[PDB]
Amino acid sequence: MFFIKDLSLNITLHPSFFGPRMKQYLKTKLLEEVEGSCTGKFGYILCVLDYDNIDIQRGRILPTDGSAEFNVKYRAVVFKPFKGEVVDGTVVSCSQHGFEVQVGPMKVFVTKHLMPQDLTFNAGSNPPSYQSSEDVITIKSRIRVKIEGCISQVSSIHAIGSIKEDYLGAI
Amino acid sequence: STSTFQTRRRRLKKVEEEENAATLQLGQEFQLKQINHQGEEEELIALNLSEARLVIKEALVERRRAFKRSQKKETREKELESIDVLLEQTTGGNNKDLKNTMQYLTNFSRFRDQETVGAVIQLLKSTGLHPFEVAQLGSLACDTADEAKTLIPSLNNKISDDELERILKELSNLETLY
Amino acid sequence: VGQQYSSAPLRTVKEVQFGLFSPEEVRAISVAKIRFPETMDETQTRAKIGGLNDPRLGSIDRNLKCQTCQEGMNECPGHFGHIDLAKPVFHVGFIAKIKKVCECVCMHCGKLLLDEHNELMRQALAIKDSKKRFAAIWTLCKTKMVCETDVPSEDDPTQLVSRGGCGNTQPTIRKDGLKLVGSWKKDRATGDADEPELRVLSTEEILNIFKHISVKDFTSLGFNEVFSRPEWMILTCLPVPPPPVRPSISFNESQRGEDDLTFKLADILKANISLETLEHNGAPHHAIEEAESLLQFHVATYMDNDIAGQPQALQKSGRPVKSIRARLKGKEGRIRGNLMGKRVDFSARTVISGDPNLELDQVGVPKSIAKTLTYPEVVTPYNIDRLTQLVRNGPNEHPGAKYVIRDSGDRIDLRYSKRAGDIQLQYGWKVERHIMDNDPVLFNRQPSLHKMSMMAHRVKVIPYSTFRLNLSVTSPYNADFDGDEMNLHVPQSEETRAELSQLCAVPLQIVSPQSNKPCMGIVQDTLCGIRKLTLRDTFIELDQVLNMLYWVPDWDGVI
Amino acid sequence: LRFGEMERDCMIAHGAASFLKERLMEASDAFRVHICGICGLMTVIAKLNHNQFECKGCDNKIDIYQIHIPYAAKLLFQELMAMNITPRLYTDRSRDF
Amino acid sequence: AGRAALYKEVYNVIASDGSYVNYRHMALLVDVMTTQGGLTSVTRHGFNRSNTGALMRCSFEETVEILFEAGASAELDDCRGVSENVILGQMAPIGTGAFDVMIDEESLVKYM
Amino acid sequence: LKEKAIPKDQRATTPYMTKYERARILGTRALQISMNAPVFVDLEGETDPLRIAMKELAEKKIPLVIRRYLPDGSFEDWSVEELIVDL
Amino acid sequence: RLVKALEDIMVHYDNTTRNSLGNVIQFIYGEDGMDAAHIEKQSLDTIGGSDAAFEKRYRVDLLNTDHTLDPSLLESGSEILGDLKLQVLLDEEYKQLVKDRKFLREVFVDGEANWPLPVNIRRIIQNAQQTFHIDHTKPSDLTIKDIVLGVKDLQENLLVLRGKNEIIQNAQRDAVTLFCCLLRSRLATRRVLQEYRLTKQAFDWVLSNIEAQFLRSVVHPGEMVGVLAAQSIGEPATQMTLSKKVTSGVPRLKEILNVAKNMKTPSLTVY
Ligand SMILES: [Mg+2]
Ligand SMILES: [Zn+2]
Ligand SMILES: [Zn+2]
Ligand SMILES: [Zn+2]
Repeated sequence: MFFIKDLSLNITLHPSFFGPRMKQYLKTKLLEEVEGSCTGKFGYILCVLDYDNIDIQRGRILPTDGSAEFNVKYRAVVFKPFKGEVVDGTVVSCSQHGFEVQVGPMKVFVTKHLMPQDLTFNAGSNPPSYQSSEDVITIKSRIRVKIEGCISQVSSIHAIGSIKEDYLGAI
Repeated sequence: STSTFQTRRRRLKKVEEEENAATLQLGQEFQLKQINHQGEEEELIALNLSEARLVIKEALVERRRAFKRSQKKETREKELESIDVLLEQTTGGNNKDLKNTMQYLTNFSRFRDQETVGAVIQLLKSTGLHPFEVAQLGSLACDTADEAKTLIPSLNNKISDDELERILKELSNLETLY
Repeated sequence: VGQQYSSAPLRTVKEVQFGLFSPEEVRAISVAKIRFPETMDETQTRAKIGGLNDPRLGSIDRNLKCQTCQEGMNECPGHFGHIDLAKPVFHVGFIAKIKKVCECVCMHCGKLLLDEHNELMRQALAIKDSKKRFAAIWTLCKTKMVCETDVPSEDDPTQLVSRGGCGNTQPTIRKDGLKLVGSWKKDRATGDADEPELRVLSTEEILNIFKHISVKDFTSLGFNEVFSRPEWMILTCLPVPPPPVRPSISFNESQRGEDDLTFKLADILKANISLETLEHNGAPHHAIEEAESLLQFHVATYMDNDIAGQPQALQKSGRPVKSIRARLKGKEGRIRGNLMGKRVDFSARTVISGDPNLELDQVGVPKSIAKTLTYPEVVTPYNIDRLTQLVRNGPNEHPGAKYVIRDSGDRIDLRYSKRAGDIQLQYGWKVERHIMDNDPVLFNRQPSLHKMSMMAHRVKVIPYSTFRLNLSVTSPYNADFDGDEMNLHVPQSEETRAELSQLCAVPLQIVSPQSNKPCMGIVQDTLCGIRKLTLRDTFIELDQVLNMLYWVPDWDGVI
Repeated sequence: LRFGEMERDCMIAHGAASFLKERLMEASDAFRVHICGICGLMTVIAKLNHNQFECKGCDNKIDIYQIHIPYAAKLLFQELMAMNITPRLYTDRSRDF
Repeated sequence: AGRAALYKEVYNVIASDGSYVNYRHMALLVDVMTTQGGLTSVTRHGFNRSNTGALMRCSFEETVEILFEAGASAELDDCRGVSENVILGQMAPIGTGAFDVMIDEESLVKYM
Repeated sequence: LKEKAIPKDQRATTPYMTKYERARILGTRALQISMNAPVFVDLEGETDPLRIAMKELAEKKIPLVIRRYLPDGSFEDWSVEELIVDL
Repeated sequence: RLVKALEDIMVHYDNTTRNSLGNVIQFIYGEDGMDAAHIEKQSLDTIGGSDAAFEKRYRVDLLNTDHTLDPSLLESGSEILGDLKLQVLLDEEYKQLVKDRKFLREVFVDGEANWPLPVNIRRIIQNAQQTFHIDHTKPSDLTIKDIVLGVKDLQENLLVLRGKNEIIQNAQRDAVTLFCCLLRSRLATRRVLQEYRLTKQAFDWVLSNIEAQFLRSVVHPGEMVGVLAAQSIGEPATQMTLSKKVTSGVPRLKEILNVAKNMKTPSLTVY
C-alpha cells in the first residue's frame, strides 16, 4: 500500500549561496519542492525518509552562469493508489450523487449508482446522510472502499470507488 | 518534474500503457525487482499501515535532532496533538497532505508498539508471499478467508484457506488495543 | 535565454538520431487540417482562415493565437502541419536508393534475392557497417533476374532445397526523370517474336512491395526497424513547415508578402486537389497520371530544384525557386553561413593606423565606438560606487552606461526613461556599461589564417575614429595601412574574459608553435633606427641622453 | 559584424571554448526550445503559464526537456523535417562508448 | 614507408620556399592521410567518407546528400566533435571544455 | 556498462594544472565572485573579480575539483588543492 | 580543406591524439609530446667532429697521467686518480656516449648537428656561470659520484607520460630518448668540469631547472592540434608569391592533398 522508494532531484543553485552551509540550503530547498509533490508515475511524495547522510554528490558548474547542478539521491515515503486496491477511511462531503471518502492524503469519491440498491439519500438530514436498514452513513462513518479507477491531476490523485461487493460497505 | 531513477532507454514506441488491477501488475517503477542508490538489486519495500506511522515518526524524530544540531552556534488521542505539534516544528508547514496522512495513519493503525509490529512482519515475510499482499494483510481487519481472498484476490491459489486462517487468528491476537 | 521562466528542467543534447518520418507520426504530431490552397484572408478580411498557415499554427499580425500556447511569435517555436496526398509521391533524394532496393528485392512477394544459402552473400552479410554492406549486396543482386524457388544447399549440388516462392522474372530498371521503367525477359523466343516488355512502375505498386519486405530484411540492407523502414522513402503524408520557417513579411497592411516556400506548397495543394477531384469523378483511365507526374513535380521541386531532369520549375517572373536544398547549400546556406559562421553582436569595424606609443598588447579604440559598445557588469559590493557614478554620468558623457537590468527580466533605457537620473542600484542587478580602459577584447583582421590574427587586447579609449595598434603586431596580423579594415569583439561574461586574457593575449602569442620561433619582430622605422643607433660611428651627448633615459618607464633612475 | 568559418577556427586553435560559444549564443541566436522525451522533435505545446505541456502523438505531460540552441539550428531541424528527415534530440547517451 | 615518402614530399614543397615548419604539424597531416589503411585523401571523396559524425561531415560541400543518406541508414551522431556542439551552440570538448569543473562541499567547509 | 571513475589512486594524468584548466578555474571563480559568491581569501583591498580569483588560486583556497576525461568514457578527479601551479 | 579535415584532433589526457570517434592518430603528439613553442635549434655535440677530437672532449681516464682530470679542476681530484670503483662508473658514462654516437648516426644520416629540441641547455648553464659569479681558476667541489649519478637521477624525472606498467614506461623511454642524448652530450664529466666551472650549488641548480623547464615543455592536454597543424601548413602556403624545373610549390601541394594517379612531373631518383 505505502512505499519506500529511491529517487532523485536536480537542483539549480545560484552562486550567491555558495556559503559555509550550502549543505543546509540544498536539503532545505529539496524539502520545499519534494515534500507534498504529486506525480502520475510516483504519486504522493509524503515525507523524506532518513534525514542526514543524504549523499548530495560532487555537483558540476553550469557552462555560462556560475550556477551549479546537484543530483540528490534520497529515500522517501511514497504513496499512490491502484485500479483494484481495497482501503478504508473517513468520509467528508456528501451529496445527491454520493460521498467522498478520504484515505490519507487522497480523496476517493463513491457514486450512489455504484452502491447497494437499498440505500436512500435523506433530504432534511443535518448533517446530510445515507440511510438503509440500520446502517448510517454520515461524516464520521468509517467506510472500506474498493478502488475501481485512478485519475491523476496536478498535485492530486482521485479515485472512483465502489461498495457493491460483499465484505465492504461499513465497519 | 521530480522523478529520476531506474530510467532505462525508451527508444521510440512505448507503446501500450498497462492497466493496474489487483493482478499485481503495477507501474514499471513498482516491480518485485528494483535497484538502490548503493547500486544493488533489492526487493520492493511494501509498507503496511501502522508500520508506515513508525517509519514517518522515526524520520520526523531523528530530523528534529539534526535540525537542532545546527541551532546552537501512546493512547491514540494524546498522540494526535503530539504529532500535530511535531509537524509545525519540522515539516514545511504547507504539507497539508502529510497532515492528512498522519491523522489518518494514527487513527487506523492496527498496531502500536515496535515490539508488536516486528513480530507481524516476521510472520508475514516468512510465508514467501508477494510484497503488496503482505502490506494489505497487515492493515485491514480480516476475520475470514473469504473476507481476505476476495478483498485481496491476488492470493486465491497462492495459499490454502486453512493456512491463511491461522495467520489471521495470530493477527487478531497480536492486534493491540486502543 | 528566451524570456520567461520555464518549469521544465534544462539539459544538453548528447545524441542526434537521424530517422525518417512515419506517415502516422506526421498525422499525430500536427494540428494542421490544411486543405485550402488559398493563403489566408477571411474573405478579404484581415487575420487568417482554418485552411493554410495559421490553424493552431504560428501567429503573424503581432497577436497571440497559436493553439492556446499564446506567447506570440518571439518565444513560440514552429509546430508542424500535415497534408494528405491522393497518391504516394517519391522523395527526390531517395530515387537512387529506391531504385537500388528495387534491384536488390524482387517484386510481387518482396523478399531478399540471395540468402545464407549462397556464397559471396555470406561475406557481404558479415560486414558490420550500415551503408558499406548495402553496397553489394547490390552487385550480387544486379546480375541477376528470377526470384528462384529452390537452389542447392551447403552440400552436393544435386538436392536443391527450397526457401520462398513466386518464380517471377525480375525487371531491369533504369532512371527516367522522376519515374521508373522496368524491362522484362521472355517469352523464350516463341511468345511474341523478339522484343522485351516495357511498363511504368507506379508509386502505389512500388510502395506495396516495400511494405511487404520482411523484418530482418530491413536490417539486412542499410535500414532500421522503427527509424527508417524503406516504405518511408516514399511519402504518403507530407509535413508542412510553420510560418517561422517560411515567414510572412507584411509591408504595410493592405499589401502582401509571402516567402517562396509558401507559394510552392500552395502549388502542391493546388495540384493535389485536382488529383483527388478526378479520382472520384469521371476519370479518364490513364490520363490521370498526366497530372500525377505534375504532383511528382511540385513535391519534387519543393525539396530540390537542381536535377538532371532539367526544368528549373520557374516561378512566374523568370526567378527559379528557393528550394529547401538551396537553403542548406555551402556558403550563406544555414549550415556554413548561419551556424558554423554567424553575424555577431558587440562588435566594431574601422580603419587601422600605426601607433609607436601604445604597448604591444594595447588597442586604440575610438571614443564613438566605446560609447556604443557595451559590457554587462554585475552590481557587486566591490563596485557599487564605481557603477552608481557611471550610471549618473549617462550614455553621452564617455565614462558611463546605457542600460540597467533589474532582478526580473526588465530593461531600463537610460538615454530615455523618466527616472534615469535617480535609481538606487541593487545588489545582484546587471548594469550594461561602456568600454573602460583595460577591457580585454578580441581583435581581428580577416582573412584570419592563424591562431594569431585573433588576439586579446587591452583597451585604451582614444580620440579620432581609427583603430590603433603597436607596429610589432603588424606581421602576425597582416594588415598593412593602405585602407585596411579590422574587426573587434567584446566578451559578455567574466568567464570569457579569462579565456581571452590567459590564452589569447598578445604577450602570450609572441613565440609561435608555427615554427618554434617568435612571429613578432621589430620592423621598419624602429628596425632601421636600431641599426643606425648601435654603430661605432654614432655617439650621443647629455641633452639627448637624459631624454632617452627618461623614455624608458622601467628605468632604475641611475644614469 | 561577421564571425565567419575562418574566424571560428582560430578560437578552436586557442581552445577558448566558452568564448566560441558566447559568440554563437548570447551575441547571436540564443533561443529556448522544448523537446519531447520520446521523439527528439520540437513539437511539444509550451503553455508557459498553466504548465500544460503534452506531446499528443506520443502522449505525455511528464517527460519534457528544455534546451538552449541557436535559432538557425531550430530552422535547420525544421527544414530537414519538411524534407521528411527527423533530427531527433536526446539528452542522454545510449550507444555508450 | 609510403607515409614517410608523402611527408618527405610535403616537406620539399614548403622548405623549398624559404620557410621552416615544425615536424609535428606536417607529421599529423601525413598520419591522418594514412592511418586508416589506404590513403584517405583531403577531399570530398577522401576523408569525408569516413565513419565521422553525420552532422560534422555535412559542414563540407555535400551537406544535404549526407543528411539524406544519414536518415536512411539511421546513423546516430555521437556529438563528440567540434562542429556538432558548434551547431548546437553548446560548449564543445575543446581545451577549456575538455573537462567538467565541480564544487566539493567538504573542501568548502575546510576553507570556511 | 557501469563504473568507471578511477579512484583517488591509480591516477596517471599530468599532476600539473594545464593552461587550459587554469584559464577556466580563474574564470569560473571570478564569474561566481562577480555573481556575489562568498570570497575565501582576505581581500587586501581588491575589487576586480578576476584579481580575487588569482589570489584565491595562489593560496589554493578554491573549493573546485576538475573532472579530467579519458577517451574511453572514464574520468579522473583532481582538486585545485592537489594540483601544482607552475606556469 | 586542411582545417575541416583536422577539426576534431586534440591531445587527450592519456597523451594520445584521437579525433572524435576515438581513433588514435599519434600515440604521443609530435612523436614526443612537446609543445612547439618551447623548442630551439640546439646542436647535438655527440655526432659532430672526428673520432679523435671526440675522445679529447668526453673520455675520462683515471688510469692515466696524461688523460686524467688535472687536480686543479676538482678538489677531490688527486685522491681519486687511480680508483677502480669510480672508473667503472666513468666507463659506463663514456660507453653510453659511444652508444649514442651510433644511435644518432642511425637516425641522422646527414650528420646535421642542429635539431629542434625542447629546453635550452646552452643558456641554462650560461646563467649559472654568472649568477653565482664563478672564476675559471679555482677548482670545484663536485665529486664524480655527484655528477654522474645526478644526471642519471635526472633522467628518471623527465616524465612525459605518467606510467604504471610495462608498455607506457617502455614508451616513456622512447619519448625522451633524443632529449637524453642532448642531455648526456652536455652534462658529461669532462664537459662539466673543463668547459664549464660548476660548483655543487650551481650543478644542483642546473639540474633542478632542466627538470622544471622540461615539465613546462610538455604538451598540455587540451591543445587542439588538428586545427593548429592545419593552419601551420595552410598559412605559409598563402605567402607563397611566385634540374629543378619540376612541379614546384602551390599546384604540387594541391596534387598531394588530392591524391591523383598521374603526377604532373614524376621522375624517380636511382642510386
Ligand atoms: Mg592591401
Ligand atoms: Zn505556439
Ligand atoms: Zn518473388
Ligand atoms: Zn514525442
